[PDB]
Amino acid sequence: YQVITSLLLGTLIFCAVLGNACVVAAIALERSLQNVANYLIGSLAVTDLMVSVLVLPMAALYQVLNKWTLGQVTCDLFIALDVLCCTSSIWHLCAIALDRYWAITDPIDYVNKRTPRRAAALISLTWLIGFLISIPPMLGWRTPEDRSDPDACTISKDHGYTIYSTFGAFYIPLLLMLVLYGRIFRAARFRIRKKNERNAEAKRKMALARERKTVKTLGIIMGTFILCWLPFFIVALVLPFCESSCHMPTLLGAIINWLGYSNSLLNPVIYAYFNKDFQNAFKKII
Amino acid sequence: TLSAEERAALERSKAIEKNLKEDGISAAKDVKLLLLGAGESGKSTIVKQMKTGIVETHFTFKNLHFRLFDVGGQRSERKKWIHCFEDVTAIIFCVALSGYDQNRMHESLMLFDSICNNKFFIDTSIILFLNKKDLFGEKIKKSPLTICFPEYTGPNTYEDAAAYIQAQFESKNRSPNKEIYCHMTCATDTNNIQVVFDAVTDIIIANNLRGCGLY
Amino acid sequence: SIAQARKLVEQLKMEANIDRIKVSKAAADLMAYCEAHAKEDPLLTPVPASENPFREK
Amino acid sequence: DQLRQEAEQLKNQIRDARKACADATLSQITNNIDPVGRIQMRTRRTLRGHLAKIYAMHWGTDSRLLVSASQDGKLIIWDSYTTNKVHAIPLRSSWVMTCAYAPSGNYVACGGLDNICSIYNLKTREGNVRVSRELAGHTGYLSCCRFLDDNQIVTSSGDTTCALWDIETGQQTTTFTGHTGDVMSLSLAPDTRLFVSGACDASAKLWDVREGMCRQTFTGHESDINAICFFPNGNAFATGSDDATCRLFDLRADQELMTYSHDNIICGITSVSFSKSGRLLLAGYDDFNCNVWDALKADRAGVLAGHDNRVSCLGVTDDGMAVATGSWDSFLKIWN
Ligand SMILES: CC(C)CCC[C@@H](C)[C@H]1CC[C@H]2[C@@H]3CC=C4C[C@@H](O)CC[C@]4(C)[C@H]3CC[C@]12C
Ligand SMILES: CC(C)CCC[C@@H](C)[C@H]1CC[C@H]2[C@@H]3CC=C4C[C@@H](O)CC[C@]4(C)[C@H]3CC[C@]12C
Ligand SMILES: CC(C)CCC[C@@H](C)[C@H]1CC[C@H]2[C@@H]3CC=C4C[C@@H](O)CC[C@]4(C)[C@H]3CC[C@]12C
Ligand SMILES: CN1C[C@@H]2c3cc(Cl)ccc3Oc3ccccc3[C@@H]2C1
Repeated sequence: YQVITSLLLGTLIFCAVLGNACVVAAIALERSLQNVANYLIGSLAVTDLMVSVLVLPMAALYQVLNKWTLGQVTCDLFIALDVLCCTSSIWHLCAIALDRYWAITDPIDYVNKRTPRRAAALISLTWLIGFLISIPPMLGWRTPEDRSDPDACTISKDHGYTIYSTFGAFYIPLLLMLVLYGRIFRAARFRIRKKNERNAEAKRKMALARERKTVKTLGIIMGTFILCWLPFFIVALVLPFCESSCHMPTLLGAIINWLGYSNSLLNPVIYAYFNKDFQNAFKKII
Repeated sequence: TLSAEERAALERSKAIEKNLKEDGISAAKDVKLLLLGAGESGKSTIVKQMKTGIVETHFTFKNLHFRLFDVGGQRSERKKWIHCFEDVTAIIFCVALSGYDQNRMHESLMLFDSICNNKFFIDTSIILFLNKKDLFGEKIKKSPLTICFPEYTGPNTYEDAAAYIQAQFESKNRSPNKEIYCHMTCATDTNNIQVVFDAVTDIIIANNLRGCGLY
Repeated sequence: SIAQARKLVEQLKMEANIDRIKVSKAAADLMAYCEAHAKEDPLLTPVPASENPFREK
Repeated sequence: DQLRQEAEQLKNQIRDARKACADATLSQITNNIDPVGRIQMRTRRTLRGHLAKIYAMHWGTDSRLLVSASQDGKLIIWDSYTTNKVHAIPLRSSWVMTCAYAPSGNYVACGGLDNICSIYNLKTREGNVRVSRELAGHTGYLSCCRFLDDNQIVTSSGDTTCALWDIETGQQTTTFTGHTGDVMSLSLAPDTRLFVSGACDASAKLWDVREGMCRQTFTGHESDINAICFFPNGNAFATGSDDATCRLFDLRADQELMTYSHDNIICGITSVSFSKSGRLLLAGYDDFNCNVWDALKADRAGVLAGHDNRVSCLGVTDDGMAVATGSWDSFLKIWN
């Protein structure tokens, strides 16, 4: 029974630490893949690699052994690393969206004032926002009842912290991406729309195919993010406030938590393994 | 461990490397364009509006620095120096509409086909500038268009005749990710440089859209 | 048209009145050079690592 | 129209004389030679600093320093031993297709789509490399320039002519005419009393520097010739063309000797070069690779893979210690 769970979770963690690593490496080797865009995709892989080697393994222990057998000090470290490293991962997707928006809407900026220093600033802000969510519980905003049981490693259920931490990690990022990617869709459609009759109908057909591509791509990007992390964050806003008469089945809890932790295996695929440039570099290396 | 001389050698190397980088940053912010076409096509007029072998005219328009390379003075095989201009953002092509009667137009049509189909210029967009629109317009009245193109089955009116020559020019393009921007050159106004600007800004946006996967 | 044809004729005349040797002799001389200067070809005959200035000086 | 028929009779006379002087192919005579064997070369250095396609390079006479030119308008003088940059000259025109290194090491030259050859004085009173002389007079892109000595230079351009210049005065003392097409390459004899040129008309010629007349013409290729090089003995040369095949010609025999082609190769040759003893023939190709040939056998003895893009330049040191190859990816590499 626990053997089965161990094997399956072990596969998730293994595939993640492998996938993320390859993406980080390819950029460092091939000088083809060293532009401002690929730097932000690479820094997403680094953040997901840190999730896969620090957060995931200890969470798998807490799942198989169904108790915290590492001690109260290790418990606080896990909660703080979990919040910091997963707040960064969600906000890295907003950095990629913001960089993409500026390129489609301002062509002049793209040529001139788009710097590799822009990349650094965006990356630094993701980690800053991370610390600002994770530091509060560790010093303040913490009830003794939360750490009453040493057999459990649970986050602060303070109604105050619930709103602060749930909104400033998932809900605000969600709205930002929906708006930015919404405007990129508008801009795309505008450009797409704006013997010789054979050529004419080839043009009208290419337009229809490109319209389909701009729907599919946005579907994969926004879709993955929502179906992975949203199931988790609805529960993590309602349940704290509605204490009584809201028993989560133990099973459901585990499924939604690990569906979330599986975005660190799909983020490498959607952003790097799908684009042509990375694929080509991997063929050159191996 | 390094001797005095070896250390000074490394210092010289590092100063050079610093300059080499600074010069590369400030040379990736220029939009490089290739001016092509026949000799007396109206390349001259376009050069003048923008201001032995290759002549470079650089200008700034709306916070965007352009560089336009003219190779009309290079009388040699095109193959052997056409690979050097693989990185150009667009190609500006000048055609003399009124020169068909004097065929000169047939020569221009052939050069156009070649530069559309070169392995180095498969996707490089072309901005076509059909010159001498007024001079064409007055002379078709007398000397017809059927002389240059027997297939022409349409009437000899300015709008219809000019549009025929344009559709015929756009037919040589047989590749996607490559658009042709035709424009009848508007007097001595700043409209001509605006057509280059709008075309360049459109091909920057299209390239970014393709990178994201949305084009 | 006529002047350049005269030029061609005279040039071709010069390039016919030269003294050529049999390929056998010519070929043997090229082979001899390559087997009497063979000891001096670092690329052909790998050089000791101590004497290779582009690895270990 | 009778001069035509006279010239056609002379053509036949020459053809038959060459056939008479042929008796045994080089392949037969050098059958007895034991094979050289696999030659496995491994890159020793990698020089970085060009931010665009490298078009030319030239080793120094001391076998240490090398010049290189690229489309980014930079002429960098390296130090292959330690990969230190000794100079970085900014070109007034970024369109450069040739560069040269003076035998004494006091000068360098370059040219390109601008129909001018520029000479730079490396060692000057203020320690600052400036343009000393610019030589104009060619009507086409300069394709190769070789320093005959410290005071004279030979150039070939796309107007189908080569000229001999006087650097002090700047006026071409002699002009070599006769080529039917663009001149793409040029090589000086070890004595520097003769040189050969390859043109797009698929022919090669032998010129006399002092007299300015074409001694011989060689026509064996089926397309334009991109590179040419003298055999170290000075009595033969090798050519590379878009036909994907190299050939070896002998001056005294006045005809082709061998051919270096493979059915697996379909791309053209960008450059050719020999080794110190003349037993190897290194040729760059458009397949992003460089093949080492057995000059005495016509059998491949190696492959210098390692470049991302087309190999545009190639050279061998005077002492024969190492070979450097540039490419359109802006990376030099010393192999040894
Ligand atoms: C439970 C865990 C351990 C399973 C790990 C296997 C992962 C890597 C597998 C399972 C589902 C797979 C995806 C299924 C759907 C598609 C679309 C298709 O075009 C192939 C690529 C892609 C995007 C696959 C990539 C690899 C993938 C993500
Ligand atoms: C994250 C894992 C578990 C699931 C990944 C796929 C999910 C997110 C699903 C849910 C909604 C789906 C999209 C719904 C509709 C369309 C439009 C269609 O014309 C192309 C496919 C596309 C774009 C689908 C792609 C796959 C999709 C994005
Ligand atoms: C293609 C990839 C992204 C798919 C990822 C699937 C993930 C979310 C799956 C694969 C294995 C699954 C686990 C398998 C078994 C158990 C034990 C059970 O008592 C609680 C749920 C739990 C812990 C599951 C959670 C979800 C899980 C981790
Ligand atoms: C299982 N963990 C919980 C943790 C978390 C919980 C709350 Cl209520 C708010 C913020 C959080 O940080 C983030 C931030 C983004 C994504 C996941 C998490 C992780 C996932």
